[PDB]
Amino acid sequence: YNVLPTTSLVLGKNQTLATIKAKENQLSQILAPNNYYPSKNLAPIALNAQDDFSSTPITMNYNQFLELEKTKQLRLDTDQVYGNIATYNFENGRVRVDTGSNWSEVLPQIQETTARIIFNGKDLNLVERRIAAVNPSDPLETTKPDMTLKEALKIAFGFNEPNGNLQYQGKDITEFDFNFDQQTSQNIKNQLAELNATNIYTVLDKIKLNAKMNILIRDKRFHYDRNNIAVGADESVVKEAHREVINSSTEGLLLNIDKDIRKILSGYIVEIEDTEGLKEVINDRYDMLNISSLRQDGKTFIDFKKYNDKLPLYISNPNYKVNVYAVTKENTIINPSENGDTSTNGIKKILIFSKKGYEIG
Amino acid sequence: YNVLPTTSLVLGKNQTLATIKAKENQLSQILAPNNYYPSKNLAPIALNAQDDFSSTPITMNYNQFLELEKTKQLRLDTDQVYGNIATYNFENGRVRVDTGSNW
Amino acid sequence: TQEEHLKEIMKHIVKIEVKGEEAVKKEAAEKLLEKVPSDVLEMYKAIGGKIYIVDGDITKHISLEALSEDKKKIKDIYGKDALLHEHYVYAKEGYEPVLVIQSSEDYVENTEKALNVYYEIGKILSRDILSKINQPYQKFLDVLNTIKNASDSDGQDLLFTNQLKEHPTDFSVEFLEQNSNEVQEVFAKAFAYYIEPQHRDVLQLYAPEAFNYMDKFNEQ
Amino acid sequence: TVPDRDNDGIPDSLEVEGYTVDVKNKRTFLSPWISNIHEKKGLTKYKSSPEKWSTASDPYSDFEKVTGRIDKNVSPEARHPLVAAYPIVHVDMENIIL
Amino acid sequence: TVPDRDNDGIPDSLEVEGYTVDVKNKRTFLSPWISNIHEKKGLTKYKSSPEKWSTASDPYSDFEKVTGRIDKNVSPEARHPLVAAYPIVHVDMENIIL
Amino acid sequence: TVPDRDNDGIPDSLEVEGYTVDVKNKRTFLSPWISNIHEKKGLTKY
Ligand SMILES: [Ca+2]
Ligand SMILES: [Ca+2]
Ligand SMILES: [Ca+2]
Ligand SMILES: [Ca+2]
Ligand SMILES: [Ca+2]
Repeated sequence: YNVLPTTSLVLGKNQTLATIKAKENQLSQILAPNNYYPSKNLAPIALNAQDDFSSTPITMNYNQFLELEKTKQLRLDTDQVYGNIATYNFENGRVRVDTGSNWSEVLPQIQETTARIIFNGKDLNLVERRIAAVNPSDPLETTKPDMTLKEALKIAFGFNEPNGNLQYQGKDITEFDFNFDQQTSQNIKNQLAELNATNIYTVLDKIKLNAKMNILIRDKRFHYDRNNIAVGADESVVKEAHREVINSSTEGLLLNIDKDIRKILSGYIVEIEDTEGLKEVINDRYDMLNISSLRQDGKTFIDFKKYNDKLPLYISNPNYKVNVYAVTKENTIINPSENGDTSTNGIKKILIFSKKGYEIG
Repeated sequence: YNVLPTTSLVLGKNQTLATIKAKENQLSQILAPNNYYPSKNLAPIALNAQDDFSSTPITMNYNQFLELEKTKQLRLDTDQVYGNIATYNFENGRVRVDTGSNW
Repeated sequence: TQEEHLKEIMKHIVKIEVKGEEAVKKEAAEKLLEKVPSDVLEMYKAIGGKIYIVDGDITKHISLEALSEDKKKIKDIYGKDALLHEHYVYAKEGYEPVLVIQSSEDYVENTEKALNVYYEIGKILSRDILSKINQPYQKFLDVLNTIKNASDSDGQDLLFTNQLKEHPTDFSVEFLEQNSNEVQEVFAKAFAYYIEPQHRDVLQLYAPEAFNYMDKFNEQ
Repeated sequence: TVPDRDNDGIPDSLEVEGYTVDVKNKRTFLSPWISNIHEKKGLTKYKSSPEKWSTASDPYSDFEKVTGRIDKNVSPEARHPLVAAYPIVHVDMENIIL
Repeated sequence: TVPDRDNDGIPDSLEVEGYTVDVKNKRTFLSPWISNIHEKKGLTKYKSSPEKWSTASDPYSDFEKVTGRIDKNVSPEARHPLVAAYPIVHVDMENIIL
Repeated sequence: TVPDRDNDGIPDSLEVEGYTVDVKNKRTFLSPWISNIHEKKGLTKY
């Protein structure tokens, strides 16, 4: 409550233009979790002031102005956030804001006493949970009940053992991989050395957790970048999600593509193969890949017409092959090559769709 | 907690340009030990004001401007740092800031 | 302060030792009888009275078998119909009077439940303890008149049935003879409201005279 | 007088040995854990610190978190005492105007 | 009534002669020092002033520092009462803009 | 002493089982719900 972030306008590598605390025009009274201020239908708010009474605009000199209009690199950092707690009153039930206390008092207390677990199996989104675990060198911290890893995963992420096997939704835990920083990985190494076990997946009910641990749990299917975003799968997985064709037309394709899967695909490639074999690509540019639209019925819709000058495909002979290929984010390009290459030539395409011309319409 | 350093812009040997107390744009709520404000991945903060309501830029005259563009010697001193203690409460366990007391 | 409120709400909320279902059921019934003055309880066992706290349907009992299915159609203290096998108290008119109740948690919760049990006890007094030496009986006969002819029909909408209200004439000093049934149901009603602590002021309210009598009656 | 060193309205042996909250008619009752009854109802066994008013050190007691006398914007998976409840706020920038 | 002149919740003879803090089940107990038991557990013998509420004069009591009822951002080596706990802040300058 | 855990000046069994507010002469009285009287007056069970 009473959210006032402290942010920073930065040019270049680390050339900070300005550091601005949010003023009373920029106050957010409520920021409930999984929400935006302002709401997503409304337009974002405007920050343009430096004074405490908001009477001075944010100033830029000449050289920074030239560098900004050349490089267009203007980044924004979130340094710290002011905000209060409202507490319950046993008197009348009314939850009231203490303006004195803030989360600044509380967040390092939470960080130094808990284990942190980040998990992205719910729609490839990094979900962070901190769970209280024992620091042995702190006598007050040892007064907590012990936390195994499996119990923590059960209570924190809604996991279950419906058949004695730990599961997130209908997926097994064994399809997820574990990642640890060096201290936590060392401690897990020591605990597995003491338990004389090799597979961690067998001993999840015995893993004693401690304070300040860090546990990253990802899907084994997808490939991840530096920032641990899902970037791309193997070919076996991408094909498996496209085995459901709904509408075949020369205007587009309607498929029931899995919501998780589609989020790692940048775009699509549409070509036509001869009966002897040619490679004539309709959308033959690096920036002609975005055709995949998502209808509100839960079915992803492909469209040939968007990059064919408002016209459907051209079937010169109904015995050809109409190929539609997809591009992962790890394989996509965002600029032409060295010399001039604005084509789909050097792209790691994946076979999703290959049907004849008399089987479409 | 509530870190407000008092710093000083100095030219030359000991030619002090200005002495500035950190204002509310420059407040640091938490500075835990072995840490930076802001964090090392983020860019450092900008100090450019003299007023208590941050409405006057930090001014330099002509001769100091010439000497700065000749010598490029502009040093920064940390004179004193304002900041508070948060103490434990035996009532509810909550560690609370006394704004009255300081280090 | 906030902790004092916390101590209030927890003393209400937190329990530690479990009496168990059978003990709680019995204890709850006992607590009801503690509101009843032992003045009438001793007079009940004096005339050969037994108190039972059974479970399930009351009709399924040893001391009460299938006696006369007509009386298994009952009205509550509100006068709304009820099937006895779904109820939780019944008093027996016979040469060996005996009262039997169901056992429930709700006898420390449902004041409505308690109110009908004090109602049936009110019957027990009004006939099985009062019908003997009722006469001259004028002591209660006069206060019942005041409820009839007065402003605010509330008191007679509280205690009288749908018959004594609509009887146009004032109450004759023969009606108690012909209808010792109806005049003792009223006494059973006003008893239960008086005994039940929360409906007590309600009796002082809507029927001040019936309270004024039943207040005097017990304590002296 | 039963002890509660953490002063959070809930005694120490219950926080150690396991407990639960159960409504009976319209009233919340703080029972200690019994596996014959509460396990059949699906009630979750709770353990917390006998000396921490807030075992997760968040600004909410153990008792408020198990009772429900809390800010309801707290997520339901954060209603367990060993689960911390805290905001994570970061700002995105949609547009520049120079 | 045992004396504690320093009023820090811990008596004077224990601060003089040595003491320790030990959990037993889930509860911290302030024992005086016994070498037969606490030395085998690896517990550190503690001595502090009987007349200083904070023997290191930092704004934290002796009892808070040995108990753990403290700001947890205090370094663990500063959790000893004879070790002071204080910030050291200095500002660096990365860049000029004229 | 009748309990009111919610401390709102009205006891707990009445809030559970039904109640009403009724004036008699010029004075508001917090009655528990009785269907013989308050229903005929048109009072709303709470
Ligand atoms: Ca407790
Ligand atoms: Ca506790
Ligand atoms: Ca002492
Ligand atoms: Ca001392
Ligand atoms: Ca109430």
